[PDB]
Amino acid sequence: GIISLLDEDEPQLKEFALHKLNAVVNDFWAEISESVDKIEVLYEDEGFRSRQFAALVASKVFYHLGAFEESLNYALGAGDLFNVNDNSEYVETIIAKCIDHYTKQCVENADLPEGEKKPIDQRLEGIVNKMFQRCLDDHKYKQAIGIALETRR
Amino acid sequence: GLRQYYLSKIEELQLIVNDKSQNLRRLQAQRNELNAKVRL
Amino acid sequence: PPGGGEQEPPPPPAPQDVEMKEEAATGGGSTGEADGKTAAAAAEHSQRELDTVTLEDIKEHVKQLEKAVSGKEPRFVLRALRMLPSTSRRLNHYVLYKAVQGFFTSNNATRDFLLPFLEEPMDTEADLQFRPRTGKAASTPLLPEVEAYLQLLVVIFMMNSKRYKEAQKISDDLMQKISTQNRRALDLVAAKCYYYHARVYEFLDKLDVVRSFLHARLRTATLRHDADGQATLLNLLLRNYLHYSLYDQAEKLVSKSVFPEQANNNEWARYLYYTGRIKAIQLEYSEARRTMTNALRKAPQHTAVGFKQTVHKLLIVVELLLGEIPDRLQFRQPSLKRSLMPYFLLTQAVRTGNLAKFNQVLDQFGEKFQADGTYTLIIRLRHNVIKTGVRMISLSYSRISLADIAQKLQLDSPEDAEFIVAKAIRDGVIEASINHEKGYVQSKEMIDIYSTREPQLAFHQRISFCLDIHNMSVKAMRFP
Amino acid sequence: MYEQLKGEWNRKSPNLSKCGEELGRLKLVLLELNFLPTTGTKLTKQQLILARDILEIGAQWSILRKDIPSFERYMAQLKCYYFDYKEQLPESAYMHQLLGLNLLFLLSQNRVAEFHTELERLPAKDIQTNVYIKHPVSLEQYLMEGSYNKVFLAKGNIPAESYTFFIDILLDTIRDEIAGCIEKAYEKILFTEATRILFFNTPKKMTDYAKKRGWVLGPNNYYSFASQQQKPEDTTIPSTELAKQVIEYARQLEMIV
Amino acid sequence: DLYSRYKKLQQELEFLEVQEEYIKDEQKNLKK
Amino acid sequence: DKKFHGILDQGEGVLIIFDEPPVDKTYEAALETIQNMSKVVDSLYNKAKKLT
Amino acid sequence: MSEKKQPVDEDNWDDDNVEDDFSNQLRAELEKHGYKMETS
Amino acid sequence: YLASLIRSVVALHNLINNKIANRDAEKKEG
Repeated sequence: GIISLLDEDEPQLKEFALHKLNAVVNDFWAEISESVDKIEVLYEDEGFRSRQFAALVASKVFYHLGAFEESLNYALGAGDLFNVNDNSEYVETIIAKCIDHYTKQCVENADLPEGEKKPIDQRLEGIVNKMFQRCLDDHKYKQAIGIALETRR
Repeated sequence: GLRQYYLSKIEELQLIVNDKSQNLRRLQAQRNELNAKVRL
Repeated sequence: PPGGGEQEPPPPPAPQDVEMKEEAATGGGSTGEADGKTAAAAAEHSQRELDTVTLEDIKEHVKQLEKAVSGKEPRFVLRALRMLPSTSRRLNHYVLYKAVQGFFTSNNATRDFLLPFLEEPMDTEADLQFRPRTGKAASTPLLPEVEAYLQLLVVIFMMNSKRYKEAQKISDDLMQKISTQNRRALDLVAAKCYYYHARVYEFLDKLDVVRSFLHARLRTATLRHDADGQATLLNLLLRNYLHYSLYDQAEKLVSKSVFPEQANNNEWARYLYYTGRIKAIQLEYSEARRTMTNALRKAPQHTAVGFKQTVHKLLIVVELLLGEIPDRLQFRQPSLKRSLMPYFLLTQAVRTGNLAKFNQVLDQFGEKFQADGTYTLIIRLRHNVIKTGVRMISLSYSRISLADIAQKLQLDSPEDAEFIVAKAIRDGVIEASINHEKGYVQSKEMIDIYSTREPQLAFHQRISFCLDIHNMSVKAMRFP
Repeated sequence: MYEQLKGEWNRKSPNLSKCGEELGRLKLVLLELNFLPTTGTKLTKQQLILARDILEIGAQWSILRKDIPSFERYMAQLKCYYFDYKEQLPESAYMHQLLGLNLLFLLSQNRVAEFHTELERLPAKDIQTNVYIKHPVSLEQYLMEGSYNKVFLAKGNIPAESYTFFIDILLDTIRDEIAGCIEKAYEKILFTEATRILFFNTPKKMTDYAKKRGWVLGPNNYYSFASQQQKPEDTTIPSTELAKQVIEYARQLEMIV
Repeated sequence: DLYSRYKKLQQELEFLEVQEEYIKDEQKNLKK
Repeated sequence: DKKFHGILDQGEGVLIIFDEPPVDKTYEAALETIQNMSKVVDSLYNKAKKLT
Repeated sequence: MSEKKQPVDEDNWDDDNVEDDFSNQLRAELEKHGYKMETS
Repeated sequence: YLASLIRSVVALHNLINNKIANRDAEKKEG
């Protein structure tokens, strides 16, 4: 019962649900299958101040179920609390389907920059120069030059 | 992290190579038998 | 000493005869042709490793006096195995330890001496980058420790030997796993040690933090290689998730890891069976019986096959649930005949219309069904007994009283004998009406079923099917 | 020892000014420790045996006030507690009467799939022992076949607790079912026979069913509309589909693939 | 150089997809 | 004895007489091919199953 | 060969269908006919 | 349905006619 902690209207459980969503982050990623709205409507609730953290554990369930764009769109909506989490062997799958979705998106933008272009999310490109910051620091460049053709930027 | 993803995609793109060439290996030999039938 | 000195001295060298030809040919090959040039999609060292698991399953039985295997470990573990000019002395070291067993006495490893038999990958310039050696140089001692399992103050020696292989497993997951098949040839060494990683733990230990490590193992799987890493990490994911109540079944529905598209003909065969029981246990009947059948006709030609003693039992559990029944003893064996007689007596009751005949089985063999772990599907056959019977009676008798069918089905009540017939029509077993005022249930006689469309539906399933196998005979022919 | 609760829980306090204080008391559980199963400190059970006794009685009054969405909240949390392999009480005087109580209400919830996946958790506690859980699984067994009277003989046999709200929903899902099964191919039925096949003597509830569906109110009569005549004699529905299929035969017959 | 591994094996499907079509239409045309 | 075919009634003695040569040629002369072809696949065991 | 990773451990057919019908029904039905004459 | 049933058996007899010319030349020729 970690899914039904996102029910109540009182605000004092809202900062106790973030006390009780991070503790249960380890194993039971298969049980949030039936809690899409209970993340998303409670993502739209202002009481649960760390609304983006609900999208962190929502990014944990849909890899375990294999809805790879649903983990991707919820890694987009997980904000700074996903931007702070990038040193993992979990996260190297869902920062990276992003780049797969990113490198084909701006191919379509390099085709037609004249009108009806798809809206750049600026979190879509917010990690790409941030991944280039790793290329600015970790001294590997034969992979770094290769995004810069494939990014169409 | 980034390039970590890319060696997934080189190795399953290669899975199309080993059987469609195997289809072509089957297919190209069929023409050579049929062209040997014609010229003879 | 005469009863020793004629029956003990041939157990050292004649295994030394065959162990200079099977894993020394594997060590002569899979260090220089797995770390070396290549072992391609058509390799031999995997099937050679398939030859060096099965032979040693029933090879060793004894506690190894005369150091006949207890002296093999101080031989086979002092191995650098770096390159040919430094192993030309090691080709002498295959013979230098032979007189150590013969001229002198070695250290007889009897349940205590495995601790100075594991710490050697520092001794004389050994490495772990050559994991086509060291993953096999794990498994060449990691198998015969755990092959007998011997379960008497040994488990920690099996554990620390796995820990050194788990150290090789982390270097597998992180360090240079590409085109050397460092993942591929050690995904088998992952998979084959997992069954020795489990029967330790299914005997005396826990089960579940390995599962999160297996999720971390499934993490890097299909993330660098999409061949035999998607396959064996999911049957070994399922193997106690079925026996547990954790979610794990609707997860596997929407999971992308359903198709690894190739799993070497024996792990692929049971793969359709572990998920074949999942649809069986959560009420998906008609979809299950075709992946139960497909999980049967892809298995090899062994005789002591006690899991096949289960799939032939389970495959027509769900077909009793659907109505169809084949002859189950059509391949009856001296080892199948005793494993069928309680369960064959069950389907004897199903083809009959008697009601408490089901009860005469479920008290006689109610304990046997819980040993096989199948009772929860057995308990619901009474819905299928009564629909078999109401089809049986309505087709035989045309105008039968409803106050006669209950006495024949020993229903003890005519007042719900109308009511099963109501659910027989609601399900659609029999068509015709019931004179509830009188009491007879009349049935209409069948009409021209020949001039109905439905035998073409018996054809169109099989017209299109028989053109497929003619196409598959074309697609599989012209390889030359 | 941080209880605040041991005075007004056994006696009935029906929807009084306790439940908001009770949830605020369940708030003061959550400041001290999470209801994470606490794998360490097995000796400390006051967060485990004393705190869950609050949560099992918290599910008990969740049915008496007709609070259905908040009822499955507490019972799912109790399922995540007996999942723990840590040694607890094996049961109490409530665990049969609460776990099988979820079995009896999910019976009413019209989801038969979760009715049968419970059966992993207790293999022997259904037939050979635990007769109080034999009664719900034998009930839905009796609902599976046509048997209706043996179902309401089990409405003469309620042994454990009241089971009131569950059998009254089990009334309603049987009311439309007979109103469903009055619609088979029957003859005239007078206003006595099918008047008493559910329960009722002679209220106006029969007109509430006789005007809902057919079988028209007449001179002691239920009129039979067993026509089933309009649908047959279709050559066209094959002749669209088969003309597709015959060309589909010729695709994998001549054209090399 | 995996982006150089991608072009060459994008150039593979570039080059292989036409070949399997190229002998496929011979099959009817040699018969004709 | 099938020298004539019909039916006899017991209540009042009514002989409903009917006739049709139904069909015999189409099915059973195509049915025996199937058991001929079954023995061909059986004879495939003596040059394939033994051999490769 | 013959690995099978172990997770756990005419003359015949027509009479089995005939065993299904009279499984517990009048096995030696020989002497009831001697007793059915005076009853029926 | 009879004629398509024949079509599967004939090409299967052709399949062994290629497995007689595959295995019985790799040891002979190489």
